[PDB]
Amino acid sequence: IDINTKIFNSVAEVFQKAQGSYAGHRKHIAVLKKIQSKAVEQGYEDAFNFWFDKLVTKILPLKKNEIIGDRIVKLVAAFIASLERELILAKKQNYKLTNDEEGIFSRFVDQFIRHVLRGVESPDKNVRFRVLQLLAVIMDNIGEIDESLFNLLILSLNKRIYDREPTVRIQAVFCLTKFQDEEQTEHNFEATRTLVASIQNDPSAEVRRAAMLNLINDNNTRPYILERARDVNIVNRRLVYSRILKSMGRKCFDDIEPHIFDQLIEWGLEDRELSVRNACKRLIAHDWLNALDGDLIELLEKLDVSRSSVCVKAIEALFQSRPDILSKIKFPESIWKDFTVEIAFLFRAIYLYCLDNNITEMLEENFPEASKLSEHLNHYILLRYHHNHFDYNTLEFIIEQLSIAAERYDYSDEVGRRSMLTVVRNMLALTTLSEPLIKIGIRVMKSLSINEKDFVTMAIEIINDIRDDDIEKQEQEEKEKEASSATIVLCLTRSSYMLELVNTPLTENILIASLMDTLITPAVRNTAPNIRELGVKNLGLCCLLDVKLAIDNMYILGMCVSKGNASLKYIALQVIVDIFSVHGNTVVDGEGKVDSISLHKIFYKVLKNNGLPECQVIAAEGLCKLFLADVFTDDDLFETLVLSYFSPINSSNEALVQAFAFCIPVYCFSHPAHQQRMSRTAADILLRLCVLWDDLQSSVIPEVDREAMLKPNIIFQQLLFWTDPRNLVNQTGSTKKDTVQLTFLIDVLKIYAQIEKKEIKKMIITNINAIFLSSEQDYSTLKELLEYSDDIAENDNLDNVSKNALDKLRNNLNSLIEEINER
Amino acid sequence: FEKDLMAYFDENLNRNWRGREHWKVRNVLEIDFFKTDDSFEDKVFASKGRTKIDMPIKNRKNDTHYLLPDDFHFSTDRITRLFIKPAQKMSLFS
DNA sequence: AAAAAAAAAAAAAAAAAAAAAAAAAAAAAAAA
DNA sequence: TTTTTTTTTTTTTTTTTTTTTTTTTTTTTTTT
Repeated sequence: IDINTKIFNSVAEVFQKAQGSYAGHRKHIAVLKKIQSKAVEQGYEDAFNFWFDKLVTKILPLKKNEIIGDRIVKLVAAFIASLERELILAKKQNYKLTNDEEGIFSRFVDQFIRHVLRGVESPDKNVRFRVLQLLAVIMDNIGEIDESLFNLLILSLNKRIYDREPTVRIQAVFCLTKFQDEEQTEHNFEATRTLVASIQNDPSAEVRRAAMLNLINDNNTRPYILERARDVNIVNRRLVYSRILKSMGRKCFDDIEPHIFDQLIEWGLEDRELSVRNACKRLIAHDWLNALDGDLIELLEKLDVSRSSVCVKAIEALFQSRPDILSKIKFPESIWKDFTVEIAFLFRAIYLYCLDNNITEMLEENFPEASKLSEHLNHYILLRYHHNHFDYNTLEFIIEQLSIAAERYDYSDEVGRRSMLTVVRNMLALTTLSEPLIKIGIRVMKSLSINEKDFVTMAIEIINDIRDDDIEKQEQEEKEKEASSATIVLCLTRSSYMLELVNTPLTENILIASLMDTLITPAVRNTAPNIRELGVKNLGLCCLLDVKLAIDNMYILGMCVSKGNASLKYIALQVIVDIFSVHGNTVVDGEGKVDSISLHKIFYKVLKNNGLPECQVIAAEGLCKLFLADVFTDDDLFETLVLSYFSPINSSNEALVQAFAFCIPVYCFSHPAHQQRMSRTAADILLRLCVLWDDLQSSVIPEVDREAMLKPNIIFQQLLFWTDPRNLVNQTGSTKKDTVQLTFLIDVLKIYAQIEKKEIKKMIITNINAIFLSSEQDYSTLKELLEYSDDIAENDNLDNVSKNALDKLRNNLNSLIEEINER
Repeated sequence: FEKDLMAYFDENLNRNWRGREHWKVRNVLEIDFFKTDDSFEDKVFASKGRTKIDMPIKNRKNDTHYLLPDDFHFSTDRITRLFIKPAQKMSLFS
C-alpha cells in the first residue's frame, strides 16, 4: 500500500474508535492533528480531503437520533475548533503563524464546504440533514471565507430554509445564524430577513425554536422575537421567558417599550399551560430580582406600577417564591408621611397576601393599627382634594392602594372602624372624586360596615347628599328644580358600584327603591349617551335583585337593544343575559311578560350582524351561558349558534370563535341530553354548511376570501367529536348503550343524497369510520345504518378511496351484527 | 355542578381554546461501518430526479404568521359568573 | 400524435418519537 | 502524585404533535 491507504487506516481507526462514549477526545484530536501535520508536511492535501469526505460520507445516511454519527461530527467540530484556536493563539503574543496554518485551514474549509454542498441536493433526508449540521456546528469556527463560496453558501442555505423536512431546516437556521455580524437595516443576501421570514412563515413549530433564540436581538429585530411569546408551540412560549428575557436580564427595563413590557408578563402570568406560567413566575421571582441586587423598590420602579394593573399578579409570584423578603420588609414610622406609588403598592400586596395566607405574625407586628392607617388615608385624601411633586395621578394611586389595604382590615378595634368609616364617608362625598377610587371606596364602605343594610343606608346617604349639594347650587345661583347632567353621572357611578355589592331582595331595603324612583327611572328615559348607558346598567343591577322589576323593564331593554347605538346594545344585552342567568325563566313566556320568540328574533338580529363585533361576542357568550344553565331549550337558536361558529362571515370575531370553542364542548360533554340535542341539529348544520362551501368554492370574485370556513372533513370530524358518547363527563356506565353518534351518522347518510359537489361526498364518506362501535348498541340503530350503507354502496357510483371506507364500515357493521345475532 | 366538574373541564379543554382548527383529543441500528467500498458515493450523491425535496409554494408563507390569537380566556370562572356583577356565581347546570 | 407509469397530495388513523429538564459519572486540568 | 472541582455527557419523565401507514387518484416522464 501507499500513503493514500496509510492515511485511510489512520482516519478509519480514529473515527471508528471515537464513535463510542466520547472516550479520549483529547487523544483523538491530538492524533488527528499529528496525521494532518504529517500529511501536509508530506503533501497529499487533496487526498486527505478526499478520504475525509469518504469517511464522512460513510456516516451521512445515519438519521437524527443516532449517537454514533454524532460523536464523529462533534469530533471534526473539535478538530476545526482546534485549528481555529491555534490560529487565534498564533495571531497573538508570540506570532505562531508558521508552517502556513492559515492557508491549510482556508483550503481545507474551501474544499470541504464544496464537498458537502454537493450533497445538499440528494433525495435522502439524512444526508442533507447531516451536511447542514456538519456545516452549522462548525460555521462559528470557520471564520473567513471567499465571496464566491459565501454566495454559494447563502444561496444553498436560502434554498434550504424552504426545504421540505423540518430537521434539515433546524441546521439551516443554525448555519444562517452563524452568519450574523452586520449592521441591521431592512424595509436576499441578508440572513436576518430570512430568519424573520422563517420565524413567522414556517409551518414547523420547531424551526422557530432555533430561529427565535439564535437571532441577534438588537433594536430592530426584537418584536419579531418577542411576539413569539404568542407562538403556536408551548415550548416556544416558555422558552422566550427561559432563554431570551433571562439572557438580557437587566436590560429588559431599558430596551423594551413599556407597551410590550406590560404585555409580555400578562401573556406569561395568564397563560393556559402550567410550565410557561412557572417560567414567567421564576423569571419575575429569581433572575431579575437577584439581578438588580435584591431591591424590591428598584424592581417596582421599573415594573411601572402606576399604569399597568398586571403587577398584582406578578408580585404574588415573588411572595410564593422566597419568603425572606416577605419577612424582611418592615414598614417603620418615618415612611407613612413620605409614601411613593411603589411602596404603597407594596403595602397593599403584602397585606392582602398576608391575609390570604392568614399569617398571624405579620398581622400582629410590623403593621400599624387601623386608626393609624386611617390617619394616613385621610392625610392623602385631604392632600389631594382639599388642596386650596404631589401629582394628581400619583396621589390617586396612593389612595387606591391604601384603600385596597383597608378593604380587608381588622374589624376588632371599634376605634379603627369608626375612624376609617369617617375617612371613607368624608372621601366619597367629594364631587371631583375619580372613578376607581369611587369603586374601592364603596368597596371599603361595604367591607367595614356591620352588614349589607348599613352599607346600603350609608351609600344612599352619600349619594343623596351629593344630589342635595347640586340642588342647592341650582336654587341659589340666580341672584329648573332638577340636578345637572354631571351630578347625575356622579350619582349613578356611585350607585353602580353600590348595587354591585348588594346581595338581597329589595322588599326590606326601601332606600334602593327610592333611589330608583328618583334617579334610575329618570335616567333610562333620558336622551344622553352616557346617562342612558349608566341608566340601563343600573337598571340591570337593580333587576338582578327583584323579579317584578325585570319583568317590567325587559320590554324596554329589548327595544333599546333592537333600535339603539353600540354601547347601549352592549350594556342592554349584558343585562338581558344576566337577568335570564339569575332569575331563570320566569322572565319570558307568560302573561304580561315579553314573548320569547321576539327576544329570539332580537338575538338573531344581533347574532347575524357582522358590523357589531363585540355585541356579537357577548351575544354568543351569553347564549352559550344560558344554554348551559338550561333556561334556553330552543332548537333553531342552537342551530344558528353552531352555524355562527362555522359561518365565514363571523370568522373575524376571534372572541366569538373562542367563546364557541369553549362553551359548545362544555354543553354536550356535561350532559347526555345536550349531546342528543347537538346530534339532532348537526344534520341540517352539515347540510347548510356544505351548501355554503359549494357556493363559496364556485364563486367568481377577484378577491373571494374563501377558506374562512373549514373544509367539511374537519367539520364532520369535530361534529363527531362533540357527538361522541365516550367523552361524557359523567360516571355513567349506561353511556356505552347510547345511540346518538350512530343517529348522527344515519342522518348524515340521509342528507348525503342532497349535495351536488363531488368532493363533498368524498370527505363525508371517508370519515364515517370514526363512530362508536362496541356491539352494546340497539338493533334498529345498526339496522338503519346497514340499510343506508347498503343503498349507498350499491346504487350510487363511488370512487375507490371512498368505497374503501364505506365497505370497511360495512365489514365492521357486519361483524358486529353477527356478534349481535349470534347470541 | 360543582368544583370537580368545573376543574375537570378547566384541565381538559385548557388546550382546546384556539377555535375552529386545532381542536385536540384524548380529554437498534448501532452501525460501526468504516471499511472501504468503491462506488458507494453515487448512492448518496445524486440529483433530485423525481423526488421533490423542497417545500410547496402554497405553504412557504403564512398570513397569520403562526401567532396565537389574543387569548380571551373563557375559563370556567368567566362562564360561571355574570357580566355586570363579577362576584356572583349563577345556578350552574340547573 | 400516443399507450403506458409511478412519486406526490389528500386524508383517516395510530402509536411511539422525542426535544427538554434534571440527576449520576468518567476523562481532565490546577494543586500542595 | 493522589486530590478537588470541571464538565459535559448520558439515562428517567412528560406530554407534544410530530412522524409514519395505507389507498387511491393525479401529473409530469418514456418511446416510434
